[PDB]
Amino acid sequence: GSSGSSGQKRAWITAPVALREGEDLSKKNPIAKIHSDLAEERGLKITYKYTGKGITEPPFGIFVFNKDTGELNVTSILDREETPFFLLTGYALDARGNNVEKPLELRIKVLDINDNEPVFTQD
Repeated sequence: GSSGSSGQKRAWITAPVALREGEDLSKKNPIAKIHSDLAEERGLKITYKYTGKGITEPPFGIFVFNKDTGELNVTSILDREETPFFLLTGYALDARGNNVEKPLELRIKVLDINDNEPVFTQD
């Protein structure tokens, strides 16, 4: 929908992923993807992991990620009833496996079927 049109700066910045439950979200994907620039700059294979509801905690079989491609795709239909919210964290470990750059607080909210979110601006 909107990555980041207006902000303070373009660096290690993330946006609140907003998806509507119901159908299979097998289109928007990838819906998220984080990585260190030093990777493409230098040419190292950075590792990415995700911890939270859907991966480390049930209901299992919700979110899947791979360090080979470095992407996040949903393999299950979201639901406000079962999971009203989804908390996940992104880690950028180096070839060695150390936390060189603090992780990210990726938050994924679940909008109802009739998502009627209000309209406003951020200054």
